[PDB]
Amino acid sequence: MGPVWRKHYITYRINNYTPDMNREDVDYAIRKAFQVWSNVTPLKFSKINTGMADILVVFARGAHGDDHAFDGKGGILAHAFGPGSGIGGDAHFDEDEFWTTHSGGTNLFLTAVHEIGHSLGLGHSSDPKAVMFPTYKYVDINTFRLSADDIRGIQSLYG
Ligand SMILES: CCN1/C(=C/C/C=C\C=C2/N(CCCCC(=O)NCCCOCCOCCOCCCNC(=O)[C@H](CCC(=O)O)NC(=O)[C@H](CCC(=O)O)NC(=O)[C@H](Cc3cc(-c4ccc(-c5cccc(Cl)c5)cc4)no3)CP(=O)(O)c3ccc(Br)cc3)c3ccc4c(S(=O)(=O)O)cc(S(=O)(=O)O)cc4c3C2(C)C)C(C)(C)c2c1ccc1c(S(=O)(=O)O)cc(S(=O)(=O)O)cc21
Ligand SMILES: [Ca+2]
Ligand SMILES: [Ca+2]
Ligand SMILES: [Ca+2]
Ligand SMILES: [Zn+2]
Ligand SMILES: [Zn+2]
Repeated sequence: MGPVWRKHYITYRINNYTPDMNREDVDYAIRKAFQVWSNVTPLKFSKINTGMADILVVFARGAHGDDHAFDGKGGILAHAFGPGSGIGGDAHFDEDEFWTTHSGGTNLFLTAVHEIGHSLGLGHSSDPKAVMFPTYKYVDINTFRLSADDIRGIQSLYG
């Protein structure tokens, strides 16, 4: 196994909000993202408004404090760090993208599910149906199901 959280109670905090979407939409998209993984694991995710949280959600552009700079609109949409203290577990989203709640631009919910998967310690899949497939794909939020590979992967880490 790579790094895994050694606790089932995992907190998260949204450090800043993208101006592309309204604030509640970002809150909703992120909350549903964690719930996707919560549905198939013994993991419980709780939101923190102020203070220390395991998983920090950040919207930034270009070079932004870590050794992994973003590249403007297109290309890399986001990245996340594996489980661990400090920057570990944190998920950063490229602000040069246009985040949406739909098919247009880049869907935040889908990207968040993928990144949180990284935050939980998952690698990539070669299954085009898997959410941990390396490249983005849009699918209606309610024709959406976790692939068997995603579920097998995450259950091998927790439970
Ligand atoms: C309407 C519709 N429809 C339909 C539908 C259906 C649906 C569904 C189904 C299903 N499912 C679900 C899921 C899956 C599905 C599928 O498959 N789908 C497919 C689709 C396809 O489409 C096509 C098109 O495409 C497009 C795409 O585009 C996009 C692009 C982009 N990309 C890129 O490239 C980017 C950029 C962009 C710009 O430029 O801007 N980039 C990227 O991405 C990067 C890369 C770069 C490089 O590398 O260089 N990357 C990044 O960014 C990263 C981050 C991220 C990621 C992400 C993501 C990922 C992934 C994803 C996904 C995928 C897939 C899926 C999903 Cl859900 C998700 C997402 C996202 N984000 O972000 C970076 P990173 O990684 O972080 C990194 C960083 C740094 C470093 Br140093 C490292 C790293 C399903 C499922 C499942 C299943 C199964 S299982 O077992 O598996 O569970 C099974 C089955 S079976 O059958 O076999 O049993 C199944 C399944 C499933 C199904 C299939 C069911 C239909 C219904 C079909 C229809 C429709 C419509 C219509 C119709 C008709 S009509 O006539 O009307 O027309 C008809 C019909 S019939 O048939 O009835 O006839 C139908 C229909
Ligand atoms: Ca980019
Ligand atoms: Ca962290
Ligand atoms: Ca933006
Ligand atoms: Zn970053
Ligand atoms: Zn990935």
